[PDB]
Formats: sequence, structure tokens, C-alpha cells
Amino acid sequence: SMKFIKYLSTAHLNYMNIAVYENGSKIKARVENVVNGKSVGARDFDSTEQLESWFYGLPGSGLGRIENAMNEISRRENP
Amino acid sequence: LSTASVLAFERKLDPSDALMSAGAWAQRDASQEWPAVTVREKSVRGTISNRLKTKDRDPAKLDASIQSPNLQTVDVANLPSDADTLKVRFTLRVLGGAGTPSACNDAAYRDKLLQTVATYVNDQGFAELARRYAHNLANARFLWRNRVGAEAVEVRINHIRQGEVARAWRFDALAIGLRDFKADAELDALAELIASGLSGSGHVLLEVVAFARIGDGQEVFPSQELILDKGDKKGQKSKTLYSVRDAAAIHSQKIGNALRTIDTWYPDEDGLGPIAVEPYGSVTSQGKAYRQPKQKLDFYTLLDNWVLRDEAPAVEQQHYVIANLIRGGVFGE
Amino acid sequence: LSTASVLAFERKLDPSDALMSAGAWAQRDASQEWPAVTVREKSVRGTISNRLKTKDRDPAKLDASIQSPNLQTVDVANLPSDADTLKVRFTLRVLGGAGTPSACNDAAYRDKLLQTVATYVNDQGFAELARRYAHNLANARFLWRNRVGAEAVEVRINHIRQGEVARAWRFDALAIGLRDFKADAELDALAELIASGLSGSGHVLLEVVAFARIGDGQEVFPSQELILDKGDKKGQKSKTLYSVRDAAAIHSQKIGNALRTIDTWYPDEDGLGPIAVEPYGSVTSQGKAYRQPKQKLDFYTLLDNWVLRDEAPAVEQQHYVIANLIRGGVFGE
Repeated sequence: SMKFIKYLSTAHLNYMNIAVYENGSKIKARVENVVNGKSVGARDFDSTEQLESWFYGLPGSGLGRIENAMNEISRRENP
Repeated sequence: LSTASVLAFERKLDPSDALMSAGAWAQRDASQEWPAVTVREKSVRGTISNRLKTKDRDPAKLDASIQSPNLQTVDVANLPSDADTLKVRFTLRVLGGAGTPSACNDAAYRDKLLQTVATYVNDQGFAELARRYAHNLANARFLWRNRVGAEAVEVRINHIRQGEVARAWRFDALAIGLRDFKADAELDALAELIASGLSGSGHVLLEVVAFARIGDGQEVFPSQELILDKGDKKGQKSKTLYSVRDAAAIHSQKIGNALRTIDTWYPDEDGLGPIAVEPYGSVTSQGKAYRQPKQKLDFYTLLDNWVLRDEAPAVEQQHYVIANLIRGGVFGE
Repeated sequence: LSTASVLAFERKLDPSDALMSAGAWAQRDASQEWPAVTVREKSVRGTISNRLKTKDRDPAKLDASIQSPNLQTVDVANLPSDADTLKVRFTLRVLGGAGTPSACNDAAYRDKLLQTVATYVNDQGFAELARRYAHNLANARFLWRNRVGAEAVEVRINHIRQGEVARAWRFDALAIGLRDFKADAELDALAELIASGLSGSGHVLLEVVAFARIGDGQEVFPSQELILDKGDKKGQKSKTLYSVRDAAAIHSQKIGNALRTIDTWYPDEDGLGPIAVEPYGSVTSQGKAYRQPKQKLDFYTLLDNWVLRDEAPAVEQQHYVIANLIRGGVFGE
């Protein structure tokens, strides 16, 4: 049960974007290929306010900022 | 007596990386100096027009996916806006004696293959295979997508002995057809020259110059550099073209594959045109498994039948086998 | 019969990149020498204009934002201060053979698609589609924002048979409408030239030149490039315009999009007008995808009905499917 909310950008980059799912009281951000749904990395979040404070805290402006977001999520999170 | 298991037939009729330049038609005669076509850069904003599911996908998700653009970045290459002719120049070593390999276990199989290749050199030197290679040189098979849409394609083929010329042919690739193979006196002469050049009679080195009116500013098609992209490292970039030192080039593999379209007797069809000559012979783009191994018409099982059981099908299948050994490759697993 | 897992179509009506240059009206007859419009660079200090979140609607936060710098650097392209018109030229190849895919797996789906496009062509030619493409050449759709607010626009189209021009046309892009499709003698002659080109019965090479009398020093609009404003040193220029050597250019795909703005039977309305031909036909610049696959007008739906099940749609949707095949694309799963 992961209800879709919105894509994180206005434009897709290379058929790649960040989808936003509501996973219970948490909230999900998956790096997905838009034509077939293959995820290449996700990260857990809880509130949309802190998610936007994290996203707008990234360096960049627009598609460069979501490039930074997909490079951040698309690496393996360290133990 | 069994046959050798580790075998390596080697490359023969090796072409060079074809370099592309650009100039004007009818001034192509005194042209050795044309500036190289180079790979430029541009950006693309497109929609999403690929097929989309109706199962396990939300309606809001596909509404948000179609209505949002795709901003990728691609490479292109064009002619200049005052130059309407794509010149393609490459060289072609013709070595000689593609029968024996240089990787053999069994000495009895190796000189047995020497016996049968000396038999084929004895009864008739390379004639119809040389016809088909000279005719693929005659039209513009090495111009892959550069061919279609052009109004005038010329092929000029010179031969090398020293710092001088030996023969200067001139082939009209529009007048010379694409599908039905014929023979003409210049084509007889070129097929005879490389017929000597195939049976180990010496050294033959050619260089081929092509020209094609397309129109000023139009798209040329150099080959595409590959990348894996399996999962991670998705990328902002797509369509990486192939280059050399500051020029747009075509791979040696694909111009050689353009030279190696010979087989008109593959068992699936015989009127659709020839296919590529290889063991388990089937073109990559179609994906249909032509030349199924469960018949006797491979290179694998047919060579195993032809070198042990000492029988033979009709002569065209032997032309296919001799084209397999001129091609090269691996025999056995 | 099942459709193939790999389909592909090369594009017809492929243009080149436009080349912009400026000069004077009533001198456009001798215009082979006009200097090209260059992309210069200026500095911009912005302002606070976007919608506030209403949690930041304080006095002190707005005053700090107004005291904050918003300095940027952008590209602009203007005419020279004595030039009042814009010359735009490009060439256009018309290939023909617009039913044959360039890649397919199923040999039965291939032949069924061939006789389906063949019985379309036998039922009616390319005359309506070429009429609409001759309209989008006649008016100045490829002048996207350059047309908007122009004194007078004029389009010259030549047919290039050899090194010498064979057939000429002279149009008026403002009197010829942007909203409907009409008939005229020179329009029907150009439409028959395009229709002969699309049916493989000739080689058509068209160069198109457009003149737009705007004003002295006004801002022309070359196509804009994709740049990723990431965290490099101090921020770079935030607006890159596409160019070539010493010339501001429009992309080829922007002109190709402006040629295929044909579709008037998306099921929403006739109040808007013609949109671009597209699978899941989507005007992304207004965020709405017309011709949704939830109705029965999607291109993949019409293809899978009219090729597999052999049920024909309305003639207007047949024009839509054949314009999609002329467009090219990556079709199949």
C-alpha cells in the first residue's frame, strides 16, 4: 500500500525522476524510470515539510538540484 | 580421428576506420583537403511516446508522466551549410591465404584442412566470393543510413604498390544495383585483382573514396559509442557518438559487416535479400534466429560433416563455408 | 497475430538546423551575404516575484529579500540597429517509403503492416497529409515567437534538382492562415511535389527561406539550451542559447515539430486548433495531454486495431496513424 502523490520535478531528466509515495505515516522518495517503473534507489522520510527543507537545502537550481538529489539517493547509504 | 577443438580463424579483408569530411559536389576530383565533420552538441526537450501499461500503474501517475517533458542531451553531426557532399575515405588491406588458422591442437586436422584448402585453390581460385566482395565495394553498403535519401553516390577505388597508383576504377552506386548481383568489366577487373589478393599470391592494399550528395546542413550518421547503463549511473547524457582525433568516424566492425553481406542461400528465405555471413547466421536487428542449428546448414555441423564424413552439399554451401573461413572467428565451443 | 517486440521507423521530412541572419527589407532578393546574428551576453538584476509560501509573508523577510542580490547573466540575440528583418534558411529532404519499418522481429506483422499501409495508399494517396505539410511550410510555423508581432512575413521555397534550382515558390505567411487549411494553385503544386516525394516516386530536396520584418535592434529568439545550474564556482550564466560557428540557430527538431502540427481530431474540441502529431498526443507546454489512452483514439490503440484485427477507423484517424508513421519513433514494447 504505497499511494502515489506527485513527481518531485516539473520535467523528467533522462526518463528518470523522483516519485513520492505515502508509505503509512512515513513518506517515500523513489528514483524511478518513468516508462517501466524500475527503481534504482529509495530513501525513507516522514514529513513533507522536512523533505522540502532537505530538498531546498540541496545545492543547485532546478534540474541540477534534482540531479544532485538523484546522485545522493542513487548511491548506497552507508551503515 | 577427431578434429581440433581450439581453433581460431583469423581476420582477413580488414578495413580501416572510415573518416568523414565535407565539401561541394563536382569539385570532388581535386579533393584531398576537406575539413572533417565533427560531433557537435545540442539539447532535447521531448514528450514520452513509448508504450505504457494499464496494469499496476495509477491513472494519476500516467497523467503526470505523459504531461511532463523529458530533457535529455544528445550528440549530433551535420555537414556545413555551404557543403552538400559527404566524403568517406578508408583503406582495405587484402592479405591472402585465409584458409589455415594459427591456433590448432591436432596436427592431422591442420594439414587436412591444408589439403582441402589447397584443393579449393587448385580447382578454382576465389571467383564468386570475390565477385560479391567487389560488388559490395561497388555499391555503398558501407554508407549505412548515409546511402538512402542521397541523389548521387560515387565509389572510387585506388590500388597501392608504392607512392603511386596502379588502377583507378569509378563505380556509380546508384547505377549499380543493390540486390541482384551482376558482373561488368571494371567489376571483373577488381574481382580479379582481389581474387589474386585472397589466395596468398602476394599483397593487395586498396583505398576507397566515396561521395554522396545529401544537401547542405543535413544529418550524417557516424557510429555510436556504446555504454552499459545497468541500473545505477543513469546519466544526463545519451547518444554518445564515435570519434577519433577531431573527426567523426565509423567503426571498423560495421564497415566490415557492410563488406560481409554474401549469403543468398540461407534456409529461412531467399528473396528478401542477403544476410550477414557468420556461424549461426542471423542479423542482429531483426532478432529472428535465421540458420537454425537443428538443420545441417550451420558452419559448425556442416564443417564437422565436411571434414570427417568427406561428403558435400551443393557448391553454394561450400562458398558459404569458405566465406566463413575468410571471415574468421571461432570453431567449436 | 501478435505485434512485434521491437518496432522502429526512421523519420521522413527531416530538416536541418536553421541559420539566422539579419538585413534590410526590400533587399531580401540579394540576401546570400547577410551577416549572421550573434549570441552576445548581458547582466540582469532580478527581483522577488514568485508566490510567497504565506509563512514567509513578514515585513522583515521581504525587506531582506529586496536588499538581497539576485544578479544573473543571460544570453540575448538581437538584430543590428540598422537591420529590420530576419532571414532563416534550412533544407528539407523528403524520403518516401513511409510504411516500411527499419527494425522488426515478426515477419508476419511486418508483411501485414506493409499491405495495411499499401491499401491505405491505394485507397487514397499522401495528398491530404502533403497538403497540410505544404501549409506548415507556407505559413511560418517554424518562426515560433519570431512570427508573433511581425510586420510582414514571406517564405521562399525552392526545389533543388541538381546544383541548379528547378521549381520556385513565393508565399505570404500572414495572408495564408494559421488556423485552417485552404486551397491554392501553388499550394497544391507544392503539395503534389511533397506527395510524389512521400510515395518513393522521386527525390525531393527543398530549401526554405523565411523573412520576417520585425524592427531595428529587436530581440530574436534562437532555441535555448539545457544547462544544469549546479554548485560550481560563483554561479555561471543561467540561460544558454543554441548556436553554431558565429551564428545563432534554431534546432532541427523545433522546425520538424512546427511542420507536423496537423492533428485536428483529438477528442477535446475544435476551439483550440491544430496540435502536433504525437503518440499520446500531448501539448506539454500547456501541461495537458490530449488524446488520452482512456478513450479509443490513442495511436497504439488504432494501430493494434487496424493492423491486427483489420478493423478500419475513420479516414481522419487513418491520416493520424500515417502521420505518426511518417514522424518515426520507438514503437513496440
